[PDB]
Amino acid sequence: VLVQDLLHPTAASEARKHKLKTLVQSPRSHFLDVKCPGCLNITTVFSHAQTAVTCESCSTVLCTPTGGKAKLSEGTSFRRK
Amino acid sequence: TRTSVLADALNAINNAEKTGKRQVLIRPSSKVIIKFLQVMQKHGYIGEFEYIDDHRSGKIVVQLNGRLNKCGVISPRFNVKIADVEKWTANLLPARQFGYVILTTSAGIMDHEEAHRKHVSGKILGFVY
Amino acid sequence: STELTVQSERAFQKQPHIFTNPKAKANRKTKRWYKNVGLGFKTPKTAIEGSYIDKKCPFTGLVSIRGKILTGTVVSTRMHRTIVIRRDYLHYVPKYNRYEKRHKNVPAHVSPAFRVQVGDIVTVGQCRPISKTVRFNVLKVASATGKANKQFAKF
Amino acid sequence: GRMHSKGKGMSSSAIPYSRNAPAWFKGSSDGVVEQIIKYARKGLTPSQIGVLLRDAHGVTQAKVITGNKILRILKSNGLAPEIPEDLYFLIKKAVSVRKHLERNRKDKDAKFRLILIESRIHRLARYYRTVSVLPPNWKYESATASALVN
Amino acid sequence: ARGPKKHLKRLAAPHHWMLDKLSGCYAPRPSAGPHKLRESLPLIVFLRNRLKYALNGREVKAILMQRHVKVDGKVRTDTTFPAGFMDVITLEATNENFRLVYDVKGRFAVHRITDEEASYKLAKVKKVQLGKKGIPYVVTHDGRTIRYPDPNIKVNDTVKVDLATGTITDFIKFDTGKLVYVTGGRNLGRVGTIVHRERHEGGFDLVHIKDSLENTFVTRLNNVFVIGEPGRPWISLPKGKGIKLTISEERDRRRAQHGL
Amino acid sequence: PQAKILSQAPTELELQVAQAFIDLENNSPELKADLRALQFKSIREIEVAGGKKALAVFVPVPSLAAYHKVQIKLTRELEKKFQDRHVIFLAERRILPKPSRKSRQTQKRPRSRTLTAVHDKILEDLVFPTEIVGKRVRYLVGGNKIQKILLNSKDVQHIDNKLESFQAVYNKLTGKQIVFEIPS
RNA sequence: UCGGUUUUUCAACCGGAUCUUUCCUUCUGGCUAACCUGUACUCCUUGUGGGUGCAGGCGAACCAGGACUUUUACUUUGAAAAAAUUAGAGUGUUCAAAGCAGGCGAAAGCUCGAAUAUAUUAGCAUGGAAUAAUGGAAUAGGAC
Ligand SMILES: [Mg+2]
Ligand SMILES: [Zn+2]
Repeated sequence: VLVQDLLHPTAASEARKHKLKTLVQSPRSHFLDVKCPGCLNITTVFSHAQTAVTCESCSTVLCTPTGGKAKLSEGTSFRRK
Repeated sequence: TRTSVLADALNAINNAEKTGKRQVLIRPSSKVIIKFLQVMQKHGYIGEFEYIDDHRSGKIVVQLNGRLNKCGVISPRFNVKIADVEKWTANLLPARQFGYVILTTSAGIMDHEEAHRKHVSGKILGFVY
Repeated sequence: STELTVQSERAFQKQPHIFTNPKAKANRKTKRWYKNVGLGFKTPKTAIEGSYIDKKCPFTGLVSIRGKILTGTVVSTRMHRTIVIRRDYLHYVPKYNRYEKRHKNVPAHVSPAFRVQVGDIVTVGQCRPISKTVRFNVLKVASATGKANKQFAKF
Repeated sequence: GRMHSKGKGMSSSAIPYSRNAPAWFKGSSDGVVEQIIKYARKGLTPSQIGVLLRDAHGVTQAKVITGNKILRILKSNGLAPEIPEDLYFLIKKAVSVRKHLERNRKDKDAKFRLILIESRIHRLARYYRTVSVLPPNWKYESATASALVN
Repeated sequence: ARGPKKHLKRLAAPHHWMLDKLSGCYAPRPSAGPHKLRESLPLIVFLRNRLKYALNGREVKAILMQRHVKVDGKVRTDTTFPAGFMDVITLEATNENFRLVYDVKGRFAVHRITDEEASYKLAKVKKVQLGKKGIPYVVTHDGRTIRYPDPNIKVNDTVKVDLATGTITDFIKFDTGKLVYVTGGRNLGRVGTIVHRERHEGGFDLVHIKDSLENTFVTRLNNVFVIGEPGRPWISLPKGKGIKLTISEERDRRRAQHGL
Repeated sequence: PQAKILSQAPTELELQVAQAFIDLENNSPELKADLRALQFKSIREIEVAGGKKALAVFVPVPSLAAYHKVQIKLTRELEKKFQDRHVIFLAERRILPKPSRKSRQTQKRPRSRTLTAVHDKILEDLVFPTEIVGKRVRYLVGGNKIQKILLNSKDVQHIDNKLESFQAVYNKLTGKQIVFEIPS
């Protein structure tokens, strides 16, 4: 289509394409720090956690991995960092 | 599997030319392809090539003039001797004198005329025009 | 290659025309003769240190080396003092501008000095027709790939 | 293209750029290494270890944080599996298939799948043999596979 | 099959004789001789065609058997006598002396010389052996042997022979930077100084040779024949100084010399 | 200071750097005890074409981690004290020669001892903890290699007015033409 | 200038030499030839014009001797590929195919000849080291 800049892609166009198909092959996955209702400190959980996860000392389920992402149990607060 | 990366790149370029599109995306790229592109630029067949040669393998984007007609390959890279170069030119290049047969020689990757000047033939890598 | 059990045969093996004096003993008792073959192919110390026999030997025998020196891969040692070396190829057919692949099973002689195993790069030189097929004999044996003796089992 | 069955499938795990930092995902490399070692001791495959790391600890890749990959690290500390993970898994699968066949014989699809698996194993095996990993001559039939099991 | 070849066909003949391919079906096979059949030049090929002193075989025979003809020393009664390189032909009539030396392009040119230089032959050393009783002898390139030489004579060296006696007066040691003659192959009859040796292991040993016109050419030691110091030759060279001129140069010469 | 800092022997620049280091130590708690493992190899006060200068320091490769652990504040202090000359920390990486067709090949030659990768590493280092996310390369019509270096917008205030200087430094080091960029 | 000839101003096109942050197998010396050199100073235009010259010190300009060298596949150059034939010079076999002669004086006697090019691939030695494999130091028995 005459000219399209395949080096400066727009923020929406890149989003439209998946993961690897973009000019820079980077994960869409942002893995999170969690604040569970029991513990008092942050712990790292992956967005697509694969297996069962425990918080710190007590065996408390944080995320149930079904399909793509992880089903975060009950309702916890989280950031991208 | 993709066997010859350079070949694929050239095909892509050709397709772009056919379309009238003035940009490409060479997928695996690197080294040989880059040198080929440089050679082309030397005579001004492609406008300007820029690669996101990242931390993986490399991806070339070619902002091209569109003046290029066709750019071949031949992946059975035949060992060209100093005499049958003429024959090759006759076969591959359209005009008697316009166009460049790309040779990977011991002296480096360059066009046919340049190779002749250095008096070193090598192996055929491709051609433009 | 052979190794060990030297004289043990029907006829007792002698290095011909050369002699060791049985009247007085000197330092290392037996004198075994050896030649520096030439062409820059280094003599094995094991040929002098270890005392075998072999008339066909490039080093300790009356066998000389002049002609063409070829290199190939060791394929067959299921023999005795003989080695089958596959030479590689690129026979160019003019018609198609392309190369064939071919096999030449050059059979050669392996001096008891040299330790050779199946699947190794081997240098061979021309000789007097020493057998029906054997007209070559070992000059130097390198490593298998790069590792000397590191090939072992898992943890 | 996905070897045996027809179907392309572009399901692939991405790896990001800058093979050094992810800084706010803290913890020294030594600690990570120790954790890995512990996991190995408890009896887990490198892949499994990686998965565990993904689950719990502030890691991205061991090749990023430490200088080495997980298998390499294991090799260095002499805590590697007998038959390199994937191969082991394949052999297990083969064994299972054989058992199934023994139980019920006429299942021809199963037989076909077994054959495919065997072929795959052979393919793997040859390459392993080449890269000086496994000792020369390695049989993958019911006389040895059964013995291997785990 | 069966035995040695006696005849020779006028096509199977060596090239640098330039014999008339049509007139005649047999060439002269030179007899058993000093030089190699390929290198050597027989008298009938020379006398009949190069000098034009005869026109027939009978004529040649007449010339020879009357014993006016002398090669290096003796007369040689036979027709088919092999005369190769550096050999002196003294004819008793008018004292027309020749040395058989090659030309620029490879031919045995009729080089006319006086009795002063036509008194000694130059001879390449083939081998040095210690013979019976413990006697060193030197082997000339013309098969000839001289017993008791200079002890510092090695192979590829060149030696003076006074012809009247089988004796060495002087020799030119083989040295890089000594003017030389080439005797065979694609490059024949050219002259240069020898730049560098290539020693090599097991057969075939090359030397790089440079002429006055700055044109390098590499040749085997087999065809290399030393003439002397750079600047001074020991043998008078054919016209054009025996330097292999380019085709263009030849054309120019042709186009410059239209004189009548 | 001749054995503590220099690791070699000569040069007035080296002496100056040592003096600066000593001055930095005189602060006492956080800026003395935290930094006594550091060694200062070759320094080149290399200039930007028309303007300010840049102090290009080379330091040991077995460390670097230590420098990263400290750095930043130290660099700032150096900038403050030695007047308007841009401090840069680099590693003395060897670059082993290309295995020729002739010449005796001593060892495999480590992939850590190449050219291009080494240069990339240097580039990564030279930009003080800000990090690259793209090494895109423009190749001009004439035949000139010019590299864009993609920087993330998160913390660019540390460099900001040092980009040109950085580029100049890189050019002086190699000859490769370098540019830095931040996306929207 | 008496149609050819080379400096300069400039372009282009390689080639080789270079230190470059980055090396040519390596020395055991033979031998050095030239200066980083300088020891005395000067022939002489006020002196880096000019170098004979031996006591610290240039490796390559090849000699001969080891020690080991990842190997090849390519390609270049060279050597080879007997002649006849083919391609192709020169030459009025009356022309032509031919052949290899002839042509030129004063027609009383002296010189140009009879070239070269390919004929590929298999081996032979070199220039090149991009392309394509191949192999280096992971249980280091690794390197200097
Ligand atoms: Mg013809
Ligand atoms: Zn809780």
